[PDB]
Amino acid sequence: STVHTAYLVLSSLAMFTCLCGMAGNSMVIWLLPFCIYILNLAAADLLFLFSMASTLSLETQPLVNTTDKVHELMKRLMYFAYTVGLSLLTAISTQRCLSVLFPIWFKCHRPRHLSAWVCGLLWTLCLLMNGLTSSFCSKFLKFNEDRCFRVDMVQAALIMGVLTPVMTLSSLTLFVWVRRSSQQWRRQPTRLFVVVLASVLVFLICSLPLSIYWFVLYWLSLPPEMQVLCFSLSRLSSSVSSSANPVIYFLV
Amino acid sequence: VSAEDKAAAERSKMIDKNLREDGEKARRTLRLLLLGADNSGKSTIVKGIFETKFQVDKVNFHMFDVGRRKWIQCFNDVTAIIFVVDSSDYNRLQEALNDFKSIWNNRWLRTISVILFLNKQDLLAEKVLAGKSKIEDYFPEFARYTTPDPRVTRAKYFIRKEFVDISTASGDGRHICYPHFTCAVDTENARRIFNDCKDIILQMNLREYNLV
Amino acid sequence: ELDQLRQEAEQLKNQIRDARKACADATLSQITNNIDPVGRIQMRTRRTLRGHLAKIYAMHWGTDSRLLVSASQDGKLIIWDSYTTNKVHAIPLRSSWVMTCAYAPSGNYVACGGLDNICSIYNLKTREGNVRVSRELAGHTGYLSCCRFLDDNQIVTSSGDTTCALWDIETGQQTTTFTGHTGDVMSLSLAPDTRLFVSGACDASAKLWDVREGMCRQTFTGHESDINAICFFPNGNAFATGSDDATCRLFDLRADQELMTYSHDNIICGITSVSFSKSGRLLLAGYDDFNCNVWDALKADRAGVLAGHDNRVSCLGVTDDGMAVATGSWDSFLKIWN
Amino acid sequence: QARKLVEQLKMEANIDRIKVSKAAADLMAYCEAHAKEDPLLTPVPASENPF
Amino acid sequence: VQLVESGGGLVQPGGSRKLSCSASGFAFSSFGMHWVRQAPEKGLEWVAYISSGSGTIYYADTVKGRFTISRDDPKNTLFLQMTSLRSEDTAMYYCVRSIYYYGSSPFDFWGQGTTLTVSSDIVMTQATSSVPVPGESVSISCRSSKSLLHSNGNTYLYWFLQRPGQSPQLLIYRMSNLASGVPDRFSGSGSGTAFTLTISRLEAEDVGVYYCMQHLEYPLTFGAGTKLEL
Ligand SMILES: COc1ccc(C2(C(=O)N3CCC(Nc4nc5ccccc5c(=O)[nH]4)CC3)CC2)cc1
Repeated sequence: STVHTAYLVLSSLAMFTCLCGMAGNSMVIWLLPFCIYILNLAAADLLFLFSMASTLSLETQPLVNTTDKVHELMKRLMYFAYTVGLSLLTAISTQRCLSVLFPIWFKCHRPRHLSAWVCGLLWTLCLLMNGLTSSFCSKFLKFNEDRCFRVDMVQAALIMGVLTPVMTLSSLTLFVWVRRSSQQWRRQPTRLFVVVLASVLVFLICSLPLSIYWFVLYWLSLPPEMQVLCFSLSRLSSSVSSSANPVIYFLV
Repeated sequence: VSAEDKAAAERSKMIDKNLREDGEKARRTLRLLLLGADNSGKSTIVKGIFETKFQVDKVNFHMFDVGRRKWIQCFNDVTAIIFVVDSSDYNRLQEALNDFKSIWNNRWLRTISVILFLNKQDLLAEKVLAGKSKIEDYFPEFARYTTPDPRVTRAKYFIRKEFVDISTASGDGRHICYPHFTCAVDTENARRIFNDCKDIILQMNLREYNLV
Repeated sequence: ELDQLRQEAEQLKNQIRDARKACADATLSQITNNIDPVGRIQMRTRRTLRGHLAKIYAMHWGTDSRLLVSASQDGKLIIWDSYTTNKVHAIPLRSSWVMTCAYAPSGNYVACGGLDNICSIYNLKTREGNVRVSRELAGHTGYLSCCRFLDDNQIVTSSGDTTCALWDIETGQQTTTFTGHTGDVMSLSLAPDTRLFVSGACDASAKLWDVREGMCRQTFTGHESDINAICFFPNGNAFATGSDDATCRLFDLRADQELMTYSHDNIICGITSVSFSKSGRLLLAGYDDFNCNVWDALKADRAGVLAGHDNRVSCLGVTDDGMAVATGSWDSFLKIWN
Repeated sequence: QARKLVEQLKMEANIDRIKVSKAAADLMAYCEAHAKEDPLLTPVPASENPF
Repeated sequence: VQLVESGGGLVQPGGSRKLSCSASGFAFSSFGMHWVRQAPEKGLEWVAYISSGSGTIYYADTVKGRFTISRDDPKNTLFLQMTSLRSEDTAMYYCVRSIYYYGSSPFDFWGQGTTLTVSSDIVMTQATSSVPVPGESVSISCRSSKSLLHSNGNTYLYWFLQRPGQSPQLLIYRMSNLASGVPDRFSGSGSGTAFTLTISRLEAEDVGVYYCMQHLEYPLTFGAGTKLEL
């Protein structure tokens, strides 16, 4: 009916944005402290955007057994890369906050490879959690209702109760501290304010709606004519996030 | 590779480890350059090269003075420069302004901040109060200066204004100048350096992220 | 009075200028016009040697063209095996403010100096397996800018006190002191026969000295600003000078003036290092704009660029067999080009 | 103070000088004779290069 | 420079002894240290190697498993813990310092050893076991099973002199280079698998048993020895 028109429109937009973002993220990877985080987020963004675009292109056809299995695997890689990117954005925000609040510690007594250690820990924990949820919840795999619900809510608690508050608070704290400390030096760094608000707004409006959808589907019965729309809009929004991360973080 | 070559490689790895350890140890300290022509009180602010070590709030500081147009290239990586100036003397004040203008506009100190110590303000207070010598005789623009004892304040604010106007003209925001007023019996001269250095390191940190 | 002596000086300076011009008949750019340009040279980073944690300020090749020593502001000398990237020694200095680095021709000693106003000679081939200070040479008033070994007992040092010295390391004394420069002596190049050496100072002039006599044979004056680098032609009858003028100049000793100037309008940065190829046809010059330029010494034409450093090239050496060029920069790395 | 300068200038005024053409030809002849032994000018084969 | 080895004595088979070499006069931590033993009336045999930093330890195939080498850098002591002692371990145990960098002179100091009395591989062959020869020039030959010439241009032959009742002394390293303190009368030459040590103007206090070693690869193998008797 009518809604399939919106489905097709947003699918096409998501595919185009994912192509653009894959190109941009690949360029960011090729051109490469903060550099480790940027490269890791670029790699995770490439994985997420490729998975998303080719999952759409795979969805352009009716379900086939091998095709459906590939669909499932790429869906799981999509969600895994999503979580890794969110954790890495939180890591970048916390790093900026430490460099402002603890400047001499950051310059002098900070371990040289802390970025590598934290990035590896994020990848490992994200793999553990995402793979566990994939094992417990997939249709072509070892699905289990109660335990899948447990693991889904555990990941939801993680994201929307640690990784979102930590980024929002770190960015607001950096904002207020640099505003306090820039009342003497006259350059008055409006670029920093712009970048912080841009990063947080992109996070909260583009990246987080996918977790919001997966919360709403569980706890608020939705009709189908709006569910596909919600998911495809969340698709477009997350694509915009993973495509804007390079220009927001690397180019400036 | 031969056995000799393998053992040479192992020696090289141990040299790398020792190098890295010493480099980290060096990273934990902050390096300052003490400048000031003479009759300024450089030796008495923190009560070929003389090196003075001090720490404030568990942060190590390391200060050098020599005893400049060519060896100043060596100090392009110091945290800050500590330019000490005698604010009591007016015959030598324009010389101090030219010296500061040379330091500020040097092509290697284009990112180095200056902690400016307008030293000997008790002697300035005596000279201004007694009124024997007048700034206007040396700086004509002082008869037409009003502050933004009142007269001693006008004098010291005027001198600091000249230095900060040299700083502001050509800085372009890559480095600033912190002017402090000091005596010869002042003990709060390492906290001043420490606060200025936290601000400097905050700027450098906010500049690694291409933000400021 | 003093006016009479100054007038005699002016007359003699004009007589020098007359004699130099009476010997100028055909420029080197005019005798070299009809020979084949060497074309582009493509040199690539073969070795890049990590390990210094501060700005590299000086390096010297060894005579065997395999070992080299590098000085950095981190206060450590490192002797490298260039064929294998290995580190042979790591010498910790008493003063981290080091500006010069000399490897003795024999290979038994290395020397360094800087703002400490002291040349320290280091014993490499001892028992006990450590490098220990052999001799601390004191007597210069200003910072040491260069030092070059003549043998295992003689070293010539240039200082910022506007003076050079000839030292006997065993006795630790100034055997011959060279005066005549108004400004800080920044560079020093020894002749291939080691009977003469040339000096470059901040007085925008270069002077040719006699080691045995202590006398300034010639003064070469064409630069608009200070001279940072200097080097004999391998023949020993010419030398090149680098300045903050963004220019190199080639001076003859027998004709007794300049021969050729190496400049381009596209480069406006000072020259920090100069070295020659084995035949003298190439003139390697390092620049403040973070890349070295190769010049056809006989045609004043850029034959190539060595762009691999992301800070200014502070030092530059060519091996005695001419195989490799080693460049160090303020980016803590130094590279070997072939 | 200045007697030293005039003495040095006198010692430098009386020096034997060859014409610039002869010096240029000598440098050119040196560069031509050793052009075959200069690796950075004419690159040596990969077997000879130790880097 | 002084390496004083301790331990030593009589042990019944199956016992266990720890030999200690105390280092004085040099930077012990920068040196890799060897244990080289000599049977009562036979040649030199290599036991174990510990590198500077204790990173790399190599043992001989005869003593692998039942021997253990360790160093105590702050106390400047080198240890060899011997277990399961056999009747083929009765020897004088020398301690040898070796430093490895470009241009080094490894195997340059040998300590006076201790006597223990318990009651593939390159084959270095110095066929001439004894040659009579003063004031003249004599030559000693060593042959190797495989070429000692590495592709890095280095050929790894070492010449040692063991005078009567004295620790062996390095004469030549890498078959061309003379050790420090060795008179210029000696020289060495040869190619892979064929070597020679010629001494011109043979003098007294310069006769003993000459050995050749390969340091091309572990295990280090010595030669049988060539004895020069007046
Ligand atoms: C707000 O809570 C959040 C929890 C997790 C996430 C994310 C995630 O990894 N998911 C969500 C998608 C999928 N869940 C899922 N549930 C089912 C339920 C019933 C029947 C089938 C399924 C099924 O096939 N899959 C795997 C886990 C990061 C996206 C986001 C928000």
